[PDB]
Amino acid sequence: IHCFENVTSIMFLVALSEYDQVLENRMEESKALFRTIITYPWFQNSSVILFLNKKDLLEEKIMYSHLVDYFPEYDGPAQAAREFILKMFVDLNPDSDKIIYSHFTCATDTENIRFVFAAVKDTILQLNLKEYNLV
Repeated sequence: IHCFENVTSIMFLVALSEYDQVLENRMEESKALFRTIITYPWFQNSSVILFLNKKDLLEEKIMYSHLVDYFPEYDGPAQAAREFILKMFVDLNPDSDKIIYSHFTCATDTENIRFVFAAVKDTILQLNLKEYNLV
């Protein structure tokens, strides 16, 4: 009964650090069931926007379980894991009729009394420290 002609926006959450629990490569199964949605006949629209949360589960799930444990494609020199998840999810639609907007909802994204600005301030502190060298 969920009938509506124009859509132009639907929002499903694609989890970012849930790529290890299958008995076969459940993240590849999710990315393969990504194909029957955004290239469907009456789901054909302007664009679709996908939210990838749990970004702070990256450093706590990339060390003991590296990204190549189930995906034999990642060959980068870590944010490269989530960038590779984004690339493997955006290289699915074989048409530029649907531009894909990708948003990485972090966990520090519900309170902004300079809080994300404080993380930026610590990052400028580290990136200003690393400019120095043993002269």
